Amino acid sequence: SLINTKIKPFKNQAFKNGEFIEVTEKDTEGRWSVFFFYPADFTFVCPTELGDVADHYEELQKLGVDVYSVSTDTHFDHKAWHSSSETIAKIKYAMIGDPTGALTRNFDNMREDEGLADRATFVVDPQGIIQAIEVTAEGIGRDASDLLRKIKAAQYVAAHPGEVC
Amino acid sequence: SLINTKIKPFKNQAFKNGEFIEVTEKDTEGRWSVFFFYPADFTFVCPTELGDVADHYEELQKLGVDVYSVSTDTHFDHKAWHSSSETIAKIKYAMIGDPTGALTRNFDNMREDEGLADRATFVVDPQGIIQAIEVTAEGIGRDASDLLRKIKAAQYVAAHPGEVCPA
Amino acid sequence: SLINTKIKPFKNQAFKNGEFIEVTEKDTEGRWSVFFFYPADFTFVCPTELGDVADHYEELQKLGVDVYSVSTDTHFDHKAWHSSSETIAKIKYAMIGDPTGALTRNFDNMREDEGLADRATFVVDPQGIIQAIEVTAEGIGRDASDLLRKIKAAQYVAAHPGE
Amino acid sequence: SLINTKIKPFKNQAFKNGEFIEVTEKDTEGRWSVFFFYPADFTFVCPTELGDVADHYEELQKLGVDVYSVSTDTHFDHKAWHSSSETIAKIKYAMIGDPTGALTRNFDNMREDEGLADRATFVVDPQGIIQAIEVTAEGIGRDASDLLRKIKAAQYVAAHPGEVCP
Amino acid sequence: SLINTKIKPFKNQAFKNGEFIEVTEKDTEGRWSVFFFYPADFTFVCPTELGDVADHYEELQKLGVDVYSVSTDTHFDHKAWHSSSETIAKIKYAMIGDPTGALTRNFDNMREDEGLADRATFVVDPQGIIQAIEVTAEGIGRDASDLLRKIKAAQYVAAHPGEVCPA
Amino acid sequence: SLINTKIKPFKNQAFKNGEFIEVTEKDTEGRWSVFFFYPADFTFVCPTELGDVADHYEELQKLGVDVYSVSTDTHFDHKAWHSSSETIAKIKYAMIGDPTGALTRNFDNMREDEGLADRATFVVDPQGIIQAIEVTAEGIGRDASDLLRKIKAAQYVAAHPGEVC
Amino acid sequence: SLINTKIKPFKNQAFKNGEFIEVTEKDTEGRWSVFFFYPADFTFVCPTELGDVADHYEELQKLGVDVYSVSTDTHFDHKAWHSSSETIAKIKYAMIGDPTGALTRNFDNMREDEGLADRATFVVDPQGIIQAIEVTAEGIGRDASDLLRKIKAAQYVAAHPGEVC
Amino acid sequence: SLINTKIKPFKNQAFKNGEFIEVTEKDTEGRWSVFFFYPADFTFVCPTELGDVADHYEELQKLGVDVYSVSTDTHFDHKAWHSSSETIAKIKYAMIGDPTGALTRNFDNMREDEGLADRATFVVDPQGIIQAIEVTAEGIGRDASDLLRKIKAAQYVAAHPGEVC
Amino acid sequence: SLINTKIKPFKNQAFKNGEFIEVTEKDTEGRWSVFFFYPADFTFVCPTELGDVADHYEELQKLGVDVYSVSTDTHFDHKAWHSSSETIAKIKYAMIGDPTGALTRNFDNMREDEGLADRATFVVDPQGIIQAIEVTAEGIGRDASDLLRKIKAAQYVAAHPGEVCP
Amino acid sequence: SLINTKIKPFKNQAFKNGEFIEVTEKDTEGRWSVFFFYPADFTFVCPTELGDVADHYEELQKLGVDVYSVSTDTHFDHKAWHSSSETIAKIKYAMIGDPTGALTRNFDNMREDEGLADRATFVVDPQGIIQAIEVTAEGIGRDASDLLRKIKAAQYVAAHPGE
Repeated sequence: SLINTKIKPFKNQAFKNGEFIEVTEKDTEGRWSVFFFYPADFTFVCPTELGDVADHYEELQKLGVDVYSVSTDTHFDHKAWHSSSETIAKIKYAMIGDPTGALTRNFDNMREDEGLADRATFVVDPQGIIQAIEVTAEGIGRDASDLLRKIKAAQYVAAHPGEVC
Repeated sequence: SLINTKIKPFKNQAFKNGEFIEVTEKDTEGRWSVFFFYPADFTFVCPTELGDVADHYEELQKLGVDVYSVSTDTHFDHKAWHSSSETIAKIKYAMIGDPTGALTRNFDNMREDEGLADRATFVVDPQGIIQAIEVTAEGIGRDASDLLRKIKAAQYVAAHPGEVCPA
Repeated sequence: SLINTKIKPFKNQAFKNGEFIEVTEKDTEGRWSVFFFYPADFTFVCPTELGDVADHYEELQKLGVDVYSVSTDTHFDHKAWHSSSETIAKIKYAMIGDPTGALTRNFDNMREDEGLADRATFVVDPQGIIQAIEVTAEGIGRDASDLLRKIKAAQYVAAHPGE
Repeated sequence: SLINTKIKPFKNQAFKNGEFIEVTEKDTEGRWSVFFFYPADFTFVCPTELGDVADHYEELQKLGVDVYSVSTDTHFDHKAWHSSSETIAKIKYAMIGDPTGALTRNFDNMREDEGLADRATFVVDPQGIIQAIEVTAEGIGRDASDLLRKIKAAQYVAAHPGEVCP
Repeated sequence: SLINTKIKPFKNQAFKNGEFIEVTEKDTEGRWSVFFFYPADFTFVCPTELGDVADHYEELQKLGVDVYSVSTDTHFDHKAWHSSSETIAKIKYAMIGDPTGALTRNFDNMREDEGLADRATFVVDPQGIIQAIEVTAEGIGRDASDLLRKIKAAQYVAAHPGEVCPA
Repeated sequence: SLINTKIKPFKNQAFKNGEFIEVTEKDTEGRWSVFFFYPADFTFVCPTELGDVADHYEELQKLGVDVYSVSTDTHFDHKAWHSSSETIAKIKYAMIGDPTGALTRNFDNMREDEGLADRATFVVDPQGIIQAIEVTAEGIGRDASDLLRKIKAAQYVAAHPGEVC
Repeated sequence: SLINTKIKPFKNQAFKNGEFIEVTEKDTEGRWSVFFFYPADFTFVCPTELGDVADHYEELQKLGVDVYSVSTDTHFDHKAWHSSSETIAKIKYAMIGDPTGALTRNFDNMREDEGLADRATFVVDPQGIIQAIEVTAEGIGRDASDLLRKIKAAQYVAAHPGEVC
Repeated sequence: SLINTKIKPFKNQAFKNGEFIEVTEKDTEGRWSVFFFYPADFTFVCPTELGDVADHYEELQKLGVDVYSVSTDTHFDHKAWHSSSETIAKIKYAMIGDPTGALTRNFDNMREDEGLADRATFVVDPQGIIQAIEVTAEGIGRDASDLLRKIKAAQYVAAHPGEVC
Repeated sequence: SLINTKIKPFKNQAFKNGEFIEVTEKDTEGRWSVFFFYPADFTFVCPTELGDVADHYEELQKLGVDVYSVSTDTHFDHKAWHSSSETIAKIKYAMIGDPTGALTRNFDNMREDEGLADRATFVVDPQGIIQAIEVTAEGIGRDASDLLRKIKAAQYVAAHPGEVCP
Repeated sequence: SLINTKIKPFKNQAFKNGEFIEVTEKDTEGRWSVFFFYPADFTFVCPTELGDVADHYEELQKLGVDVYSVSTDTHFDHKAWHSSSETIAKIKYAMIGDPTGALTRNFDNMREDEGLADRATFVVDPQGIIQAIEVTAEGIGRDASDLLRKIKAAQYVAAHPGE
């Protein structure tokens, strides 16, 4: 598994609050990060998962947790989806475009016969170590609350090593 | 990741309710399965992840879901752990022993430098397809409630394809 | 080089006049085909290259020529772009999505460090033979009228060998 | 593709306005270049494609654009063809001979079964980068006027980068 | 075989008299060692091979010989076994846990299709040299007396080279 | 290890009671066998180990156990050692000559830098499976009695599978 | 050396006084053939090597010998040269064009650096065997006469096998 | 073709009228050299190819040209033949023996099947460049005269670089 | 070694009593053979080694033993040497020429730096098996009489297998 | 082939006139050496080849020539054979044991399917160059007198180059 391994370098374009920015692993150093992968923009299914996370963004930003959603679509596709869907409109975190598939492959999360990323979520600590991984098939939603619980538990463990039980 | 792939064949010994049985993939066919991996028997750590799943074992069974916990310890170690801890005593589902690590590796869940499996839960459908994967570092904890919600969502989706919110 | 070579097999989803369909090389057998690749949907560059081919579409259908535009975006992105841009809404031909990049790599037309296809147009005959190729860097536009000319000429040649 | 790649070093003999010269990639550096390949000298083929580029040469020169025609024939063959054909005689640009096939292969444009180059045109910028490619089958025809439009467009873009759509 | 080669470096956790310690090759330097490998803790089999060695542990210690039993179970499993069986309770020497199987493999003693070590005893001298090797199938049994005789012969031979019967 | 593995084919010349015979794995099928390796004939150390075994030969033959001693010396060397040493003279079992080293390598028992076999003893059952292995450095003798005990225990286990304890 | 080996198959377009034809190894089968290679058409070098062969063409055709000139130029280039040079217009044999260079390479006669064949002459018997080779650097000429003497003697040995001395 | 390439280094024993010498590429440096190859000594074939070269030897030595005959026989074989054949005794140039076949192979002139060189003649300028090659099958002869004409013309181009037409 | 190995197929031209013949491994089958290699024909070297084998040829023939001398020289060179030397002229056995070096290499006896075979003698039995080998440096000398003793011994052993020591 | 090649380095134990010694190539440097290989100790074949070399031993020592017999048996087997056979007891030169077969393989003289060396003799000069080789199948004996002759001749040649 990738559990307990260090994320790999990357450099991608992203759409964040009306602006196009460049994101690299440098931007994640010293921070808690959530890499939220999904297959494709503009599909016919409502983006509730991406919306759930947007609903907890403020609380996540309070926890010092940056959020990066990722699909193999471009940041141009992301900008357009943001201004055409009420749910995606709520998104304030960075929406990374990964058309080369490199970020997705770094996380071993590519459906090679589709060129689309699987529904996986990765929690990465300040040293770049993956502490939690969640992957689900279509239809099985990822609960943003449970994600919050894990990130809080992970942050605790980092501050209280040796959770005596 | 292994999401959406078919589980690989396996043959392991296990301890289930005072008995030693053999478990293979044939045992999972036609059924929903949860494979619950943990690092080591007799560990000072809160056997909290194993007990909570034992608690919801009633519901799971109502839903036609079989449960298998797995560690690189042997079934003999499982039997002994079962009759030495009250928390582990509640377990009525099979406790698989994976000393060769083949089951753990089939699910790409081995901590190679420790010879112990990582804390991971897998949901497998009746056709052997992995529908949900969860892996966490020590101390983070897997919520058996969120698991139940996922299983029911997986079952719902298998019965009613295409009934998700329209954009 | 690809000139005078046969196109490779492919299977991709596309958006065509309101519907999602599957397109494969078998759909080109016995027909004249134009594969029009471009970089990305929704960019700030003038959608003029795609819209102009659309203007000449009815005429191309009259000559028995099918048109397929291709980008590494999905057919979902294409549908969205088609209903949000007026120039793209004019498109009645198939907009192929190539997220795996296989169709693009078949025509050796991928910018590997971007994951986007280069601006290239290919003219393919009924036997699957590429008779014309045009590739341009960004900012240099492809002329639909010149494409039309080359297509009519390709057809003449086919019907009147040597001259 | 070769699109957006830098041309490769080369050294060939060429016929240009009565004299024999030697062309290398050094001559193209810092200039806009058009490499116009064709199959063979002395062919029934309506030399209309080469003669038409000649018709735009004066304007091309005025824009800083050199032109080189290339065939796998020798520069000797080019001299001869240039004196026996009225269309070819209108040519004032260099006529490169590529009998080793090297130049043609650098541009991946050899018909390996015939030993002749395919009908292709390449626009190369001052830094050696290919900005436009065009290849056509026998009898289809390249439009010198469209070539001109492409060149102006490329020159325009080199000067005004990131020209968004108004 | 490994006869006459130097043991390889290793780092394992162990259980020794109610404590968890770390054992490495540095621990064996300058000492005589017996590495006693067995297949699995909590096994119904006569813990007879492990108890007899515990009995002669007194003499061995008189001779400056350290003892280490090893199985692919963890130290946690060893602790539990130690406080659940009277026979295993007699053990006062280190019980090494080898879940990664690296120690077992260093001594080329792994049953690969079981993930369990074979019944093997190794005698290692102060310089790390393997002087005696014994491996037996299940049911055959290793005699701790013959072991003692070998160790004393190995010690005698190290102190008095060349004093063997003349032909 | 070689424990629980099947012996490999071999074909060697041997010296047995005044005669030269050929031994192959065929001769071991259906029988219990002991392969007793030693480094070299005619050395200056008394062959007590080979003699101990000769002392128990009769009892071993009663148990249906064939004995084959082995060194990389020839059967010619063996014949000569037999008629020149009182201890080796007592030997009635076959003394295999292995100058090619093939039998010794089959049992992974060659000291490659010496061309001599190590002091190893292998107990093989009727199906050709190795059930016991004993290897010792020079000076540490192999006790023929303990060998008898193991062979008897191994023969028991074969007749009473599942030694309930 | 290719001396005494059999020519390799080939198919080339050629110009034979007025029209375009295709020459193959078949055209040579059961016939004496002379392959005359030269570097390039329309060259400032006096075609004395090509025209001098033409002169002996009548005598050659009588002996049952065909002539093929060969250069890496095309047959189109050949027709043009045959109409702009008196020396060349004298040619009645086939002028083979070899732009792929396969014919030249079949005879290992290519100046890989220039993509032009060297000045070489070959004599091939009816069975396709090369009986005489001649190569010269630009300047040293190839004797028309000598070529004839060679062919004559070559043909003698043809009917009268080795005439010992 | 080896035409226009530089000869390769070589060291061979040779017989030059009466004595044994060693020839090297050095002996050729700054000198016009002619390498005359033939299949074998003491052959039933009339040495008209070797003796006829001898005749023009005086004229050749005048032009500053050396002659080396070459066969895969040894120099010992050469001395013997030079004393049992009038035609051969006429030879005053060096008769190189090439039993290893390196000299012949340097000139790609070996009949690998017979281990004998082919009937070939080479002209090498002072800079070591081969200017003329000639190979013939047994029967077709090599013209002494022609060889001379070649050398003469070859030397003209030497001082008077390319004399355009 | 080559000792106890079967000779390899071969085909060479040889000079034998005035005529040119062709020898192949077929001729050695069912016979006892001696392959006597030497460096070169016409050498100052005292032809004493070859002449001495000649001296025993009559007896060798009487025992069913053919002899073949081999050098990398041609069979032509052998004819000549045979007529100009009184020692060589005493030879009635085949003189094989091995200019390709093949035969010599089959017996792994080529001095690769000289293109000449080393001074070696091989005794080959009716089944093609090499029973005796002898190689010596220049100037050491092979004894034809010892060769004879070896051959008789080999013939004796082929007839009386396993001749223990009385 | 090995003729005119230099012997390879080796290190082996031997029995020599009552003692066990170590022999290496360094012991041959600057001396004339005879390596006499044979199959096996204690066989039923007549020990005549070894005993005859022994008869010529004093003379060989007089010429500055060392003799080493070699078999794949150990030096222990050699000692035993030397004290049990009268023909072998005559041996005063070194009897090398080659159980690893390395010395034998150096001289490419091993019968791989038997693990015994072939009957071969090599004459080595002070510079380690093999000047003479003789190999024979079983039953065909090697003559010590002829060996002596070749050795004296090898020496002449060394002292009088060309003649």
